[PDB]
This record gives sequence, C-alpha cells and structure tokens, in this order.
Amino acid sequence: HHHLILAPMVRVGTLPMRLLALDYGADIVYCEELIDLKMIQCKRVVNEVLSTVDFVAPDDRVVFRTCEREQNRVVFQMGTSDAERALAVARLVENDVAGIDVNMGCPGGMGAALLSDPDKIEKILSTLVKGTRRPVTCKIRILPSLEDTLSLVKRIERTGIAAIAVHGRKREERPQHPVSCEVIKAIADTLSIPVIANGGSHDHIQQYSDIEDFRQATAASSVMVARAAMWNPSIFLKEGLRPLEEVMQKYIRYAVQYDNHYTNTKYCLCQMLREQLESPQGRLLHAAKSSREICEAFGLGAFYEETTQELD
Ligand SMILES: Cc1cc2nc3c(=O)[nH]c(=O)nc-3n(C[C@H](O)[C@H](O)[C@H](O)COP(=O)(O)O)c2cc1C
Repeated sequence: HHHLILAPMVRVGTLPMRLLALDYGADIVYCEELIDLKMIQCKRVVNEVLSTVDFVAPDDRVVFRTCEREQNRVVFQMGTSDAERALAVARLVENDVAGIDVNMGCPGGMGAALLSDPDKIEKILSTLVKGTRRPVTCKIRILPSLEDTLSLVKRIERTGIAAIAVHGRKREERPQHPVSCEVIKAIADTLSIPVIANGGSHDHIQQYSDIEDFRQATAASSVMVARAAMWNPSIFLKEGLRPLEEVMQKYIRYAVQYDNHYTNTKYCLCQMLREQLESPQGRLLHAAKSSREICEAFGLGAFYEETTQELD
C-alpha cells in the first residue's frame, strides 16, 4: 500500500480542504505555505469552542488552525530564507503537526530562489533536522541542468531529511509544459530516502487509478496531488469520483464547523466549480458577503444556524 498525499496549496490547503482530503482517502495532508515572518509573530492558543489548536497573529488573525483528526497526518509547510527563523517556527508548531516541510519551489527570495543557494538550503534543513523530533521534508522544482539537479538532490539528502517532494518542472516552465517523469526517476533511483512524485494533474491524473500509474512512470514511493485535489478532493477515493454538488456540501459543512473565513471558503468553491461559476448557484456564491450567504447559496442555511447557535 502506497501513500496518497495532498500537496501544499496557498489558500486551498486550509483545515476544511485537509479534513475533506483525509475523508476521501489521503494518508498525509500538507497545509498551504505559511511565511516564517508571519508565523514568528504568533501565539499557540487552545480553542475549546472549536476544539482546535490556533496560531494567532497580533491582529487577532488565526494564521494556522489544526485539530485532533489530522494530528498524525498534517505536514506544516513553511516559507523561509533563514535557518534560525525556520527553527523558531518549527518549535512553535511541532507539538501539533506530524511533519515540517520547507518550500523550495515558489515563484522575498524563499521558494525556487533557495535552489540557487545550496549552502543556504543545507543550513536551513540541517538546523531543522537537528532541532526537531518531527520528520523534515522539502519540496523542490528541478534545475535547468540534470547534473546540477542530481548534485543538489544528493546534497539535500545529506542533511538528514525524511523525504523529498519533486515537482518535475523547472522554474519558469509553465503548467502548460509537460512534467519530467525521467528526471523524477533519476532522483528516486539515486536516493536512499523516499521521493514523492509531483506535477502530473491535468496531463496524467484525471482519476484515482492514474495515481498508481504516475508512481510507476516516475519510480517514486508516493505521489503528491495538488490541482486535481483542488478541482475535486474525491480524487483520493478508490471507488471513483463523487458528484461535485456532494463534495461542495461536505466542504461547506467543515468550513462552518471550523469557523473558516468566508473569503477562503468562497475561493476553494470557485476552484471546484470553475466553469459552473456562471450557473445561478455560482452567481450567488460570487455575490456572498458572509458564511451564512454561502450556506444560503447551497441549501445549508439551516445547518449554519444550528452550528452557529451550538458554537455560541
Ligand atoms: C492554487 C495553488 C497553490 C499552490 N501553492 C503552493 C504552496 O503553498 N506550496 C507549494 O509548495 N506549492 C504550491 N503549489 C504547487 C503545487 O503544490 C504543485 O507542486 C503543482 O501544482 C504541481 O502538482 P499538480 O500537477 O498535481 O498540480 C500551488 C499550486 C496551486 C495550483
């Protein structure tokens, strides 16, 4: 049995999508990238009302929210360009998450910008590996040189990281451009640690059975799914895809139970609906100025009132 992983995604990877991905059969769920500069301003707050652990910023904004359900399966992804600041964040969240990931693939010089400075990647990763009891991973995009990609990947493993997620595309290579299954394979063979294949959503993964095909084509230990999970989170379901109306109902119920900010809920729903945003329901969703108005657009107004009342 191989591992089905929810890839990190800014705005999409909040608590409601993570819980929904686990319900549909994901083994590991990554959260959206969170910048170290915001996280170092946060306090850990135990929320007895929602039964969540909250990481609250000085402006009273909840930056990260987790719960007992994802406790052993959530991977905290951070945006960092400083080893001490990275460890400060890991020490804040380590008791509430299952792993620590560092973005090395993004477009303040943190993501794919790090790929050019292997000395900085080496400093950041070793500091985290030595400083936390949690498995450290990272997520990279490939380099323009196959020699430099392979050189960097062996350098990354040497820091003592648990696994490496490989997005089989170079920085500047648009999603239009196909994924490099060959470059992921060359990496998976040369490494002793597990390699997580990533990058084949529209072109390779349209159904559950295609995930195994992509793991074979790349010779990786597991596959990480982003866009296909964003479009329909039931991509993890072995039995087949579920109707979107059904998935969206389950999405909103989680967003209300866990007091997700309505603009975030709205965003994730627009990503699922995409062409259906011109339907009367899509028009109503676009117009929604609150969580109550989102539930109204989806016949969940009764559910919202009963949850809001039971929460207050
Ligand atoms: C909306 C969106 C947000 C993303 N945010 C992040 C992020 O927070 N961290 C990250 O490492 N990659 C981010 N990615 C990239 C994905 O994790 C992934 O590497 C990429 O989409 C290729 O995988 P896929 O073909 O399965 O979509 C994002 C992708 C999308 C579509």
